[PDB]
Amino acid sequence: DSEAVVAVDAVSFTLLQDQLQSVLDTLSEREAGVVRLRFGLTDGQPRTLDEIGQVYGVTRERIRQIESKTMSKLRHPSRSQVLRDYL
Amino acid sequence: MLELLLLTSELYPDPVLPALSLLPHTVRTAPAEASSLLEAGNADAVLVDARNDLSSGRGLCRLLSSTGRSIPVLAVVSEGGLVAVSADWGLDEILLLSTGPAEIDARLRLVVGLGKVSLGELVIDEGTYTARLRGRPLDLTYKEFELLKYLAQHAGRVFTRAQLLHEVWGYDFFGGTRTVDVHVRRLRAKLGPEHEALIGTVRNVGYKAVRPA
Amino acid sequence: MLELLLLTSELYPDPVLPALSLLPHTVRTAPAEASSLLEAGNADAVLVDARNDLSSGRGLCRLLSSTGRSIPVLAVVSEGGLVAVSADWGLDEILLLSTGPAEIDARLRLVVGDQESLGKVSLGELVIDEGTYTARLRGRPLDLTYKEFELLKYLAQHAGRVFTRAQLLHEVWGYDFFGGTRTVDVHVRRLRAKLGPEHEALIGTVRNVGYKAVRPA
Amino acid sequence: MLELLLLTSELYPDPVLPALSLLPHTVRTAPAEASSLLEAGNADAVLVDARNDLSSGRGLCRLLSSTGRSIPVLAVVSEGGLVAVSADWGLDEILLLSTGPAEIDARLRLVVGDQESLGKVSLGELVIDEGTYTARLRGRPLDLTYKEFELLKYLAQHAGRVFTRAQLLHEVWGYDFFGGTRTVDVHVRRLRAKLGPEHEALIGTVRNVGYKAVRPA
Repeated sequence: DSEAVVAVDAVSFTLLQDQLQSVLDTLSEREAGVVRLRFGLTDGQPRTLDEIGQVYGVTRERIRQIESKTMSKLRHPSRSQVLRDYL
Repeated sequence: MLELLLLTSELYPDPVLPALSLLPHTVRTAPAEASSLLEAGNADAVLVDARNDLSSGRGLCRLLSSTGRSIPVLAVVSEGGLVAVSADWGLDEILLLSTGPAEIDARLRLVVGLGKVSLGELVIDEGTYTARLRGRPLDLTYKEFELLKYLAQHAGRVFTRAQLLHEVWGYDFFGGTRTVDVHVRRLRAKLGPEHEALIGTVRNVGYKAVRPA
Repeated sequence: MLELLLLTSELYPDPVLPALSLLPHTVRTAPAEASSLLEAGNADAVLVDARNDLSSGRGLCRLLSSTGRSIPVLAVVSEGGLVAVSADWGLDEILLLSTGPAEIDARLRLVVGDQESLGKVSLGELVIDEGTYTARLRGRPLDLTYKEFELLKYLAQHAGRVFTRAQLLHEVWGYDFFGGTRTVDVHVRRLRAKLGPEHEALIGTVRNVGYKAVRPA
Repeated sequence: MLELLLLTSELYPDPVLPALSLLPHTVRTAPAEASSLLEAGNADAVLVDARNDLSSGRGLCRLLSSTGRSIPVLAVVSEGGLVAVSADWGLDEILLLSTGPAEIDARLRLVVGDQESLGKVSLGELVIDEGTYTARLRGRPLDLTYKEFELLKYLAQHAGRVFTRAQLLHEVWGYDFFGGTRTVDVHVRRLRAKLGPEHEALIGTVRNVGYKAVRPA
């Protein structure tokens, strides 16, 4: 049955999703929420930066600035070392 | 005359290289990382251990490479591992464990005994932080000089702000700042109407430094 | 691999470099004289013997390192005369007599210049250098919009794969504007134009699936 | 490192003494007359081409080895002219034209090593005598603090060179007190308290990044 759950992925998928909270929360909460809807993970719709302006009251370019603020400081291996085991 | 650095976890120069005892060139040892750049001071030579671990030595020479201006960087392998030895490591020589005393000494004297080039109609001075273009006076402050130099140094290599923050900035990165825009506009205006087409914008991805002509 | 002119008044290269016969390098041999400077031509690298004559070996390595000689120069010396040889002879590399054959191949590759081309994508006559961001055809610059190039490179980098419009929307039009498939056809219509019919064979279309690229013969 | 003057009937340091070109030393050229004795200056050795002129070469040695010429004086000669080289030459050392690179290196460290200063640099008014660990700026000495004197020279010897305080951290603090580099700004004050407007501009500020050293004109 091709539709079989490997059941290592599922447990590991929960672990992915939980390391996600543990990493986002260790990051700023504004940014954590920004990405939670930008990729629309907790929801069904990833968002563009001008939808975020209403929910977060700031110019879309400022979320352009925050996206890199997330990624680069994430790009410090400290976040990467604990997440690179997830592949 | 020289100090030699071995980026090795063998903790000893003679198991790594037997001839290094017969030469009075003194060797300090550090573990196999790139971070051991902080370990080296006035040492004119640094070697990467690649005898037992080949791709680790290739990566450490990649990290230890020609950036500035540059220090003699060496790496030592066995004989069957000589195929992976290429120019893409970042080297001036190759050493083996079968290399002798006079051989090691002469290759070291070859690397220590070349000059940076920066022409685009655009005088670039890596140490001087000085810029000229279509005239002696081209005032380049620190942020736009390395910036422009990176572009001119990578003429045509389409660059995006994300790519500049880790190179032109440190950086945090304090990215998505648009400060490249005002920085490039200054570079556009300061460089004058002529040579203003070298730094051209390619949309949605950033800019590239058009070569002359 | 390398056409190599050896500078020796001895007739054979095997007293000079004994391992050199062990490789497929074609070793032309010429006397240890200045007139061999005219016989350089298309020699890949020049082999100057200074195992014995270090003074005239210095002269010959200076001669092959003059103002307009880009052919890389090797001083082939003894072990007690390596310390007489340095970068003054116009050199980048030297070879001992007990240099091994894999060592000969490695140091000859290193003295010539490995040197793999960057993100230089190639699909038939259409060769893309994403670096400069040109999908030049047969050397002439080609002019696509920002999306067409990334559309094209994706297919160029995935030629043969049968993609779908819905599929292609994601990796070309990102996560946005999620409707309106026909943006592909309107763009494809331009792609197939600015490619030219001479190489629309690259661009393949299957009904009910979409578009693809095909490697030409 | 060391400066040499080459008194010669030739035009370049290559035919007269070739292993100086095998060295990273700096060798200038001059004719073999007495007026070239006015071209030595702050050098460390002066080497007469006496490979052909032995009588006039020894005369140039006698004018070079006179009362107050503190630069150690040298000649280069052939092997059939060494028999003329004796105590009546007045030379310090002798060097064959066939001498090696490291051989001339060790002979130069035996003949040199007029007490030319090592770390005595002078940036206009800023006369940084590191042999005495004192810097004269407009004559009057700089009574900076112990670590203030270091910072000033690291900015001085890097004239025109802009760096972030972290890079300055490695050259002033090194591996200590990484965070809170503000005191460098206060240490700039401790520099300007002892510099004054005559050269208070010589330390250029770089807002948001750091500072820089200005070359006086």
